[PDB]
Amino acid sequence: RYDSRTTIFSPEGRLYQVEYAMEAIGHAGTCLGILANDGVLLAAERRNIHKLLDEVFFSEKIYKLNEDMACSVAGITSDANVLTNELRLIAQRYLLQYQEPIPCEQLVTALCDIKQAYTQFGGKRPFGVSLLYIGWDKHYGFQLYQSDPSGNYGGWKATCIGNNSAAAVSMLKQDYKEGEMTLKSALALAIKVLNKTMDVSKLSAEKVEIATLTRENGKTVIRVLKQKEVEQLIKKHEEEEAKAEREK
Amino acid sequence: AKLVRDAFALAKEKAPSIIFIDELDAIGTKRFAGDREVQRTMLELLNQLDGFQPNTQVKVIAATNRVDILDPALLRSGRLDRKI
Amino acid sequence: YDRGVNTFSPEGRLFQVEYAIEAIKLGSTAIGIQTSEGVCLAVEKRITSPLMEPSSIEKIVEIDAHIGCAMSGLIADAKTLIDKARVETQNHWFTYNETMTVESVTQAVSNLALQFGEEDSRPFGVALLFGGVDEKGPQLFHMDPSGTFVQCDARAIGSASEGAQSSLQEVYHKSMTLKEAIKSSLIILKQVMEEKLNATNIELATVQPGQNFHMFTKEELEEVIKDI
Amino acid sequence: SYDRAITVFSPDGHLFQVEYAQEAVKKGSTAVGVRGRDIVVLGVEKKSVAKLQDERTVRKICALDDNVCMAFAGLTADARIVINRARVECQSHRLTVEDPVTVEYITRYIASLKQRYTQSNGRRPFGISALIVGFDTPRLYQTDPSGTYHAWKANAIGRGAKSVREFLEKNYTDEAIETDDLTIKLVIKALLEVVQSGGKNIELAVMRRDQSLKILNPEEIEKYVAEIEKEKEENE
Amino acid sequence: FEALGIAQPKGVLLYGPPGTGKTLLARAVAHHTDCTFIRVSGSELVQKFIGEGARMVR
Amino acid sequence: DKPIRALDEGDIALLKTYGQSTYSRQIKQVEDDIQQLLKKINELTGIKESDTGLAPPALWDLAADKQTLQSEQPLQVARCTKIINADSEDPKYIINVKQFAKFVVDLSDQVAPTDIEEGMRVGVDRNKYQIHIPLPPKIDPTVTMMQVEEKPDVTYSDVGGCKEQIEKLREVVETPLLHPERFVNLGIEPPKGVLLFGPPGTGKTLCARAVANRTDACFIRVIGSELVQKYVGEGARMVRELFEMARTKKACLIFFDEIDAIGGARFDDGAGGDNEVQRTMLELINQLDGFDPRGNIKVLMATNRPDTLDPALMRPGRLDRKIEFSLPDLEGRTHIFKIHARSMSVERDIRFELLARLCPNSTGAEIRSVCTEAGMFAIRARRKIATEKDFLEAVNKVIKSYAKFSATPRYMTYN
Amino acid sequence: VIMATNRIDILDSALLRPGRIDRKIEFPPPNEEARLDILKIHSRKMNLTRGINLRKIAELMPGASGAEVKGVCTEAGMYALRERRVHVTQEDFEMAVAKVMQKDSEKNMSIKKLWK
Amino acid sequence: TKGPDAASKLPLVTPHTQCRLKLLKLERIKDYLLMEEEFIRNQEQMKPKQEEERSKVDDLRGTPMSVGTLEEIIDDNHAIVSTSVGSEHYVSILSFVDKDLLEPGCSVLLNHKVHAVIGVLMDDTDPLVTVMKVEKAPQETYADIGGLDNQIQEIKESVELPLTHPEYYEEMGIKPPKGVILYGPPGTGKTLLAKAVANQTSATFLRVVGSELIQKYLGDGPKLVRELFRVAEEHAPSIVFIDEIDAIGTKRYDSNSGGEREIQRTMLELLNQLDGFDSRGDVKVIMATNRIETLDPALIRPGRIDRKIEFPLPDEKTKKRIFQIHTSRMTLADDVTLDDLIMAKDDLSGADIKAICTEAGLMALRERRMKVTNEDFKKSKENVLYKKQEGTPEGLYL
Ligand SMILES: Nc1ncnc2c1ncn2[C@@H]1O[C@H](COP(=O)(O)OP(=O)(O)OP(=O)(O)O)[C@@H](O)[C@H]1O
Ligand SMILES: Nc1ncnc2c1ncn2[C@@H]1O[C@H](COP(=O)(O)OP(=O)(O)OP(=O)(O)O)[C@@H](O)[C@H]1O
Ligand SMILES: Nc1ncnc2c1ncn2[C@@H]1O[C@H](COP(=O)(O)OP(=O)(O)O)[C@@H](O)[C@H]1O
Ligand SMILES: [Mg+2]
Ligand SMILES: [Mg+2]
Ligand SMILES: [Mg+2]
Repeated sequence: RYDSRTTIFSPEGRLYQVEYAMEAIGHAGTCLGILANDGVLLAAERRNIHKLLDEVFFSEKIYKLNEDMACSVAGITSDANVLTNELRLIAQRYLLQYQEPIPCEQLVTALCDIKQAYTQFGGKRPFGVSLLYIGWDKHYGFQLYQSDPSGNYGGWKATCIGNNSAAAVSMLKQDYKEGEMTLKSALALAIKVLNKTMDVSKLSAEKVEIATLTRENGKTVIRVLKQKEVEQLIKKHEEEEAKAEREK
Repeated sequence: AKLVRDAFALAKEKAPSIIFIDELDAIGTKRFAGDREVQRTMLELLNQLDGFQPNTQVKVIAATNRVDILDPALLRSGRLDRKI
Repeated sequence: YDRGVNTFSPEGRLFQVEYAIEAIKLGSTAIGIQTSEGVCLAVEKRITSPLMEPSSIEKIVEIDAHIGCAMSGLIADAKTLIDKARVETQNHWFTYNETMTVESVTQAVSNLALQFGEEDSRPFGVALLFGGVDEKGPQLFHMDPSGTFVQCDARAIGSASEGAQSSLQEVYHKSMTLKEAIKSSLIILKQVMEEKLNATNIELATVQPGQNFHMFTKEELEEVIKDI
Repeated sequence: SYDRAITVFSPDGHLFQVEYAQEAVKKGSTAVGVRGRDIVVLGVEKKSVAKLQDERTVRKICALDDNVCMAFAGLTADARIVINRARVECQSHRLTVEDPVTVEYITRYIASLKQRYTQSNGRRPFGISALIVGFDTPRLYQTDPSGTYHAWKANAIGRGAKSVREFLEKNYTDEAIETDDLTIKLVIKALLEVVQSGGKNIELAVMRRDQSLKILNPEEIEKYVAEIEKEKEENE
Repeated sequence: FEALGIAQPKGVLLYGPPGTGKTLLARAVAHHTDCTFIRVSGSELVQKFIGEGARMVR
Repeated sequence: DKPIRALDEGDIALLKTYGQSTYSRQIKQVEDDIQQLLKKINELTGIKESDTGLAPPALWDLAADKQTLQSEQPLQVARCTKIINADSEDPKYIINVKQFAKFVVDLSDQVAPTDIEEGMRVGVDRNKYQIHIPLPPKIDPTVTMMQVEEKPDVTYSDVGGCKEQIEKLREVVETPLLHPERFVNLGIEPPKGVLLFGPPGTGKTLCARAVANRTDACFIRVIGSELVQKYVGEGARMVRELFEMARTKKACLIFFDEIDAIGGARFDDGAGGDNEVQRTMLELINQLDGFDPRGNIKVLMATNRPDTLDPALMRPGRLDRKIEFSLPDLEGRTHIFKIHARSMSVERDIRFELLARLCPNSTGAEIRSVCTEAGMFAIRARRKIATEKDFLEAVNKVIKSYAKFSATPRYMTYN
Repeated sequence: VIMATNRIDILDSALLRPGRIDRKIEFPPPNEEARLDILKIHSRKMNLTRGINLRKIAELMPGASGAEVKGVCTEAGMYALRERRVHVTQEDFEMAVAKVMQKDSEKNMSIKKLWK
Repeated sequence: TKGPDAASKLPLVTPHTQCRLKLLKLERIKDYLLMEEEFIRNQEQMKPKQEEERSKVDDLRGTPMSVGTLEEIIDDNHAIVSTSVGSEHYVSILSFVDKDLLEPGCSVLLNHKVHAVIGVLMDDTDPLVTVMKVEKAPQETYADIGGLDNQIQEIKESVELPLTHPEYYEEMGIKPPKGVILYGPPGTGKTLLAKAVANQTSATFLRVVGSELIQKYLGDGPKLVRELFRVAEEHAPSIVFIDEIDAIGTKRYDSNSGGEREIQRTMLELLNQLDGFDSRGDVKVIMATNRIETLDPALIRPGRIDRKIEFPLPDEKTKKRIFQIHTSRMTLADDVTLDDLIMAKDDLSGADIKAICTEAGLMALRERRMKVTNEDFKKSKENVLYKKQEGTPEGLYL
C-alpha cells in the first residue's frame, strides 16, 4: 500500500494521506458560509451539546483572525487551534510590517502554503482541518474562501463543509441568487439549510452559532449572534414553513 | 501397521538386530481419511517400542530432519529418548 | 540487501550502485575516441518530437574551452555533475591560473559522486565521458555512478554500450587520425541506431591541441554524413 | 517493491517515485502553449467551476515576471508553491544583477528546485509540470516533476497530452505563427481538439514582444472561435 | 421483449441498509411466482473442500 | 414522481398485437417448428455408434472362440507370500490375492514346485485358489508410459545464450556416461543430480528436451500428475516402482519436470496440509540419497520457482549441481534471435544486435514471440519478406507494449 | 437471479456489471409515509384503542429500518401482555418506540471532542 | 486421427426484419429440414448378412460387459486385467479384438462371467470433459461485435487464420500463435469474442470455467486437466477456451493451505500441457480474466500464451458502434439522438450499453410504447449506470 507516508505518491499519482484527511473532514461539525450584498455570514452546529458542558467561549467554531476577517473551523481540534493561532500571527505580522489589514485572500494563501508544507515534508501528518474565511478589504470587498487539508483554497459565494456538506452545497446551489442576496435572506437561507442538513428536527438555537460580517461606517464590525436573535430566526423559519404548508 | 509389526517381529527373530527408521516425519506426523491409517501405523510402531523392556538385543535408531513435525508422543520416555 | 547504499550483500556487493549502472543502460548511446590528433565524441540524439527544440537536448556540454563532456542516463544528475565540473574548472583556474587537467576534472566529479552515502542520498545514475586536451595531450576519461573513473582510448556508454564497445575494439588502433576517428564513430552510431542516421539524430564534438575552439559541429555534420 | 522511496533505484535503474510524480500532471487539465515571431500564447482548459464558486482564485496562468509567464498542470498547491518560489527567485536575480531574468534562467531555477525535492527522502516531489513562456527572442520551456526542463516550439501538458501534441506537430508551421492572430487561432484550435465544450472552457493568455500579459476576455476568445468555425466551414 | 428487440433482464440486486425488506421481498416473490424459486444462502456454497463450492453452484 | 402503473391483460394483448403481425406470427411459428424439426432429426439419427475393438471379419473368423471361453478358465493374479514347506512333500503355499485376502493353497499338478519360487506372482483358480501358472513380474503401465522412447527434435544448437548452462548440464548427464574414464582417473564422483532453475521461459525445458534428444540412455519424463494419486501411499509406491524401473535399465536418466508440484516444503502447522504429497516427496528424497544407494541414476529436475522446494530436496546430496538459467546477455540474445529467425523469410539486412539490445530483460521465449510477431506484421500487410521495421514493431508490441507504464513523457527523465 | 445484500460497495465489480446484474434496486430506510404504511401493515392483527394515531408514532421514529417498526409493534404488544391486557395504547406505542430506538452514543466526551 | 467434431449451426437468416424475405429464407430452412426428415424416415422403413456377424459376436461376448483396465499383455491372447475393484485377473483375449489397439492402461471390455477380453473401449472420456465440448454453436457472430477491430483481427490471426490459410504461416516460416489471453475490465467483450469465434470456427471448441477443471479428490484435478487436453489433441484442430482463468491462474506462493497446493498443482499441470515436455500440437487456447496482474508469470509468459489482447473500456466510436448494434432490433423514433449517450465520460462498457438499451425498452413499455425515445434512453442511463461509488479524487489537480 502507498498510504503509510504523506510523501509517497501512488502509482496513479494520488497522495492517499491527503485524500484521507479530506475525507476525515467529513467527521467535523457542519459549518457553512454565505456571501451576500453588504454582508457575509458563517453558521455552525455545536455538535456535542451535553448539558454538563459549560459554554464559556461562545465561539467554539468561529474565530476572529484580523479586524476585518473571521474564520470557521472543521477538523481536528488541536490542528484547528494551532491553525487559528498561526492565522492570527500571520495577520498581525502583515499589519505590523505594512500598517494595513491583510487583504483576506493573501492570508488564506499564507495559511494554505503552510498546510501544503505538511503535505510535502516527511515526518509531518497533513493538517486535517478545513476552514472557511469571511472578510472584507479595499480590493474585492466582502470575500468568502474555502480551504482544504491539502492547502488548496478557492473563492466561493456559498459553501459548506463538515457533516452532510454535499447536501448543504446542493441546497445552496438551488436556493442562491447571485447579486440580489442580502444579509437577511442569507441568514434565512443558512437557517433553512442547517435545518435540512442537521438530522435533528426544529434546529434548536443553542445547537447552532451564527457569526456575521458587515461594514458599518468604515468599522467592519464582526458580530456573533447571541441566542436571542437565533430564537427569532428559528421562529421566522417555522412560520415560513407553516405558511408554505398552506398550499395543501 | 502390519508392516511395522512384521518388521519388529523379524528384528525379534534375529538376536542382535538394529532397526533404522529413516524420515520419521512421514509417519511421525502429529495427528489431526488417510490420517486414520497413518495414526494406526504410528500407534502400532509406538506399541512395538513399548513392547520390549528387559534390555533386549533389539535396538532402534530414528533419523529425521524435522522435530517440530514429529509427534511428541514418539519421544516420551519408554520410546526413542536419546535426542542426539 | 538492495534497499540502501549502506547495506552490504553476502557476496560483498552493494546492490544499489549496480542499479545505477542499470539506469545508465537505458540512456542514449555515446561514443568517444581519443587520438593523438585530439578527441572526437559522438552521441545519438534520440529526438522525441519535432516541436521540441533539438538544442535543448544537452547530451554534449562544454566543461571549459578545452574540455567537453557527454552524459548518459538521468538528465538531472548529469546536469548536476556537469555544473560541478564547470565550477571545479573555474575554481582551479582562479586558484592556479592554469587550465584544469581533464584527469583532475574527472577526479573532482568523481569526488562529488562518491558522496552518495557519506554523511551520517543515492548514486548519480549517469556515466560521463570527459574528452579534452591538457598539458600531456588529448585525453578521454570515463566515470560511472560509483565514482570510479578511468582513462579510455575509446569508450561507449549508454544503451548499445556492449555492441558499440565491441565494434570500437574491432576498429580502433593507436595511430588513428581525427577524421577517421569521426568516420568510425559515425558508422558505429549508424549501425547501433534504430533510426536512420542523418544530421538531426546525432551530435558531434571534437577538441584539438591547437584548435580548442569550435568544440562542436553545426551543419558540417552532413558533410561527414553523406561522405560515409 | 522499489516504489515506496525516492532514493531507491529499481533493479532496472528506475526511480519509481519520480515517475509516479508525473501521474499528478497526467491528472491535470490540459494546458497548451506556442511561441510566435512576436508573441507567445498559451491556452488553458478552464474546466467549469461550480455555480457558487468564484473563479478568480482558480488561476492556472501565472506571470512569474513582467517578461515571463507560466501555466502549470498538476497539483494546485504544489503549483502555488513553485510559482511563489519562481517569483521570489526572479526578483532576487533582478536584485543581484541589473538585467531582468531570462526565461531560460527561471526555467533552470524551477527545474533545479523540483530536482532538489526528488533527491532527498522525506520530501515529496512536486507533482506539477510547467510551461514557461517569455522574451529575453520568444522562448518556450517545459519543466517536469522529475526536474528536467526542455525547450519547445509548442507543447501541451495535462489531461490531453498525446492527442494535443499529435494535433500540434502537424499544425505548427512557419505560416501558422506568421501572424499573431494566426498563432492565437492555432492555440485555440489545439485546445479545442481536447476541450470539447468550446469557448466557456478556454482561457488563452498572450504576451507580445516587450509588452505585458493580457488574459483574453470571453468575447475576444468567442470571436476567434467563431472565426475558426467559419474557416473550418469550408468542408461543405 | 422479443418484439421490442431488447434482451430480457436477468439479475436483480436488492441492496440497502439491514432490515428494510430485501429478503422479505424475495419471500413475497416466492409466494407469488408460479415458478421454481430455488433459494441459496450466502454461506451454503462455501464448503471446506476445493472445487466443491463451484461444483455445487454448477 | 408519477408511479409506474401496472400492465393489465388488455394492455399486454394490445402491445403484442397492435404492431407487426403480418409475418411475426408466421416467422415465430416457423422458427419454433424449425427447432422442433432439428430435435426430431437429432433424435431419429441419434446414435454415433461408439467404436469398440471389433476386428475385421477375416482376422478372427473363429468359431473356436467359444471353445476358448468355456474350456479355459480365468485366473486371479496373486503373489506367493511364503513357502510353508511342511515336509517338502505337502509344502503348502501362502499367497496374497492383491486386496482380496491371503490363502494357503497348493499348486495344480500342471506346474512343478521348483518352478514356483517364493515372492513371484502366479495365477490361481477362482474356486480352489490353487496355483496354475507362473507370471512375469509386475510392471506398472503408467510407469512404462512415463518413459519417452521418442527423441524430440530439439538439438543443442537451438538453445542460445546458455553455453555455461549447457556445458554444466552435459558435465552431469552426458560426459559421465559416454566417457566415464575421464573421472575415475581423477577419483572424482560426478554429481548425480541437477536442478534447472531460473525465470520462466529461459530454456530449462528446452535443455531437458535436448538432453532427451541426445541421451543415448533411458530417459524418463516423469509426469507430475501421476505421482499425485487419489489413494493414500499410491504416489510413494509410484516413486518406488519408477526408481526400480530406472535401476533395471543400465544408467537411466530421469527428468522430474516442474518439481514444484511434488517438491513443496514439509509442514505441520497447517493441520494436515498435503501429507500424501509430502510423503511422496519424502520417498523420492529417500530414493535419491541415503541407505540403499541410488546407483547410476542421474536425476534431472527443473522448476522456475525453486525457493519453495524442501531444503532436504535442495540439499546437494540429491540435487548436487544447481544450474541457474539467467536472462541472456546481449550476445546470447543475438544468438537466440538468429536461431529463431533462421527459418523465417526475412531480409538479409536485419541488425539482430539492435533487436537484442532492444529487449534488455527478456527470456528466449519472448525473443521467439518477437520473431513470430514480426512475421505476423509482415503477413498482415501481405509482404512475403519480413523487414527490419516489422521486427522493430514486433519488439514494441511484445516487450514495450507490456513492460511497464513508463511512458515517453516519463521516459524523458533519461537521456 | 435475485441477490440481496448490504454493503453494496464491498462486492466486486464483476458480478456488479450490467450483464450479470441488470437491475440494482436500492432499499432506503422507509420515509414517513412508508413508515406509516409499515405500521398499518404490522398492526392489522393488533387490537388498537381509539386515540392510536399512527402518524404521530411515525414522527417519533425518525428514519428507522422497517424491521424496527415491526419490533416497535411487537414491544407495544409485549407491554400489553405484561399488563395482561389485549389492547394497545398510544403511550404504550410511544414508549415501545423509545425502547426500540435505543441508541448507543460514544459516552466519552474526550473522544467526541477530538473532531471540532 | 479422429478429426474435429465441429459444432453444427443453421445458416444465418438475414434480414432480421419481420418481412417476407425472412419468411422465405426460414421456410427454405424448413423445407430442407423436412426433406432430411422424410429421407431419414423412409430410409429404415424400406430396409429388407452382417446379422450373422452380430448374432455371433454379441452372443460370444454377452451382456453386461465389464470395463476393466489393461495392465499387462502376457501372450498374444492372454492379459492381466485389473477390474474396477482393483483386483487383477489373468484373462484370455478373444479373437475378435484388434491386438494393435491393446495398450497398457487402456480401457478394455471384458465378459461378465469369465472376465475374458471381449473388446476394447475406445473413448472412456471423463463426463466432466465431454461436457466441455460445444455441440450448439453460440448465435453471437463477428457482426454482433461493435468496434474491437484490433482485438478481432488479433484473435483471427491467432486461432482462425491458421486453419483457413496456413499458406502464409508456412511460407514465411512463423509458427502461428497458439495461446491468447483476453484481459480487460469486465463487460468489454471477452466472452462475447469467445462466443463469436466459437460460432465462426470450423474446429472443435471446448469451453471451460477455469473452476470446473478442479476436483474433490487429491489427484483428480491435474488428471482432469490432462484428460481435457488429451481430448483436445484427439480432435486435432481444437480450441480450448478457459474463461476466468483467475480461478487457477493466480500467482504461485508458499503457504500450508493443503487445498491451495493442490490448486497450484492443477495450474502446474495446465502450464505443462500448454508448453512443457513434448509438443502440444494443433490445439489453441483462449483464456479470459478480469484481473491479469494477479496471474502467475509462468502461465501468461510467451510460448505458453503468445498474445495478450487488451479489452479497454469502449471509446466514442466503439460506443456508437455498440449502440447501433444493440438498437438494431429496436424501433427508434425520430427524436432520438444517440450521440448524447455516446458522449460524456460515464465509462460505460458494452454490457452497460446493452443494459441501457434494455432499460430504455422497459421505460418505453412503462409508457405503453413499443418504440423508444430520447427521454427513455436518458432515464435508463441514470437508472442503470449507478455502479461505481466515487472512483475519483477531489479537486486537488488543476
Ligand atoms: N536460449 C534459448 N534459445 C532458444 N529458445 C529459447 C531459449 N530459452 C527459451 N527459449 C524458448 O522458450 C520456450 C519456452 O521455454 P521453456 O519451455 O524452457 O520454459 P521454462 O523456463 O522451463 O518454464 P516453466 O516455469 O513453465 O517450467 C521454448 O519453446 C523455446 O523456444
Ligand atoms: N464490443 C462489444 N460489442 C457488442 N456487444 C458487446 C461488446 N462488449 C460487450 N458487449 C455485450 O456485453 C455482453 C456481456 O459481455 P461479455 O460476456 O463479453 O463480458 P466480458 O468482457 O467477458 O466480461 P467478464 O470480465 O465478466 O468476463 C455481451 O453479451 C454483449 O452483448
Ligand atoms: N416495507 C416493509 N413493510 C413491512 N415489513 C417490513 C418492510 N421492510 C422490512 N420489514 C420487516 O423486516 C423483517 C425482515 O427484514 P429483512 O427483509 O430481513 O431485511 P434485510 O433483507 O435488509 O435483512 C420482516 O419481518 C418484515 O416484517
Ligand atoms: Mg435480510
Ligand atoms: Mg518449462
Ligand atoms: Mg465474460
